[PDB]
Amino acid sequence: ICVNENGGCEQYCSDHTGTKRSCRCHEGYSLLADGVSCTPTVEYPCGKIPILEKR
Amino acid sequence: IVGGKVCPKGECPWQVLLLVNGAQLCGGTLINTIWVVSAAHCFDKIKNWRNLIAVLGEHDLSEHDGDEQSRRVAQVIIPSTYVPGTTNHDIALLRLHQPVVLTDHVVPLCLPERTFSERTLAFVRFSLVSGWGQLLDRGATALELMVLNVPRLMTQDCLQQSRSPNITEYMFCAGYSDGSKDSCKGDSGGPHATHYRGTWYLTGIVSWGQGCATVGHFGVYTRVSQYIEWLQKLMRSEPRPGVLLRAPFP
Ligand SMILES: C[C@@H]1CC(=O)Nc2ccc(S(=O)(=O)C3CC3)c(c2)CN(C)C(=O)[C@H](Nc2ccc3c(N)ncc(F)c3c2)c2ccc(OCC(F)F)c1c2
Ligand SMILES: [Ca+2]
Repeated sequence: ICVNENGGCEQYCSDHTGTKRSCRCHEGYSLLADGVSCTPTVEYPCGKIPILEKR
Repeated sequence: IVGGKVCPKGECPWQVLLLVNGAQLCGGTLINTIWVVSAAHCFDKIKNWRNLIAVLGEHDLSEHDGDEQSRRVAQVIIPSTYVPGTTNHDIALLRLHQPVVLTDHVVPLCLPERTFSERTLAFVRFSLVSGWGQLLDRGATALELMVLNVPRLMTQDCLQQSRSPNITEYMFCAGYSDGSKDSCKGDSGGPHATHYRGTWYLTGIVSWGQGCATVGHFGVYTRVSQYIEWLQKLMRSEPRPGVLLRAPFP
């Protein structure tokens, strides 16, 4: 599932025993209830540009 | 950087400037508050290991605006498989003596997981390369940070499109063969950053080429996805005395 369109995950994807898939996030982010989206939990998450985010 | 543009101040917040005795040495990428990824070849000629400085929040070399943060480099970690003066395994992991403070101008780039980088990031066509390197082949280096968008090629495609060493599984080609746009020697160690669903990730390191922006040749970048496990294990390790450390690879 992870090989195809990143398994629908915004960030990381883990394949499980069967047709199961778990999305995960980098440190400084948490997974939303949709099970695919990553939201920042810190002021300066990695790979985001503050002057563009604050606009 | 040849044929790019000035990176607007604060839009490349993970870019590092490496200095030796106050002189420009190479670029680098901040991946958290204490670790920097650069190129192993940046350190081939270093004798003054205690005079290595990393600068974060840098933009214009002619002026100090208060956003710059300087740190001494406590450790330079290079894979055992890297041979000085050659191209393969061109990566270095740098430990800063004290962490940088994250601000609107100092932010780490995400180091991705190997699977995500190989299965997804490797297929994003364009990525950004940046540095204070040469603005022209045999020309002056830049006073303001420059950035360039470059497309990635499959290695079979790079070899057929090129007019010289091998491109190994630890490298990838990116750029143009018409001599208009490329990263240069002074950009060595800097990031090749990839955007995916609203977030930027580290995919390459400015490594080598056959003259800057020369017709028939592409830029060659270290394939960072091959080093994720090696980097993660070292970031979990305790510091060792002495600046230079050679660590087994794989
Ligand atoms: C690392 C590989 C082998 C080697 O010569 N090692 C090597 C060791 C130390 C130094 S140093 O000055 O102490 C250090 C930077 C501070 C250097 C080089 C300086 N230097 C010439 C360099 O750093 C240059 N780097 C780049 C980087 C990107 C380039 C690009 N994207 N397009 C065109 C270029 F010309 C691009 C050129 C480069 C050109 C060819 C090349 O190897 C050529 C191969 F045929 F052997 C290599 C590197
Ligand atoms: Ca400055």
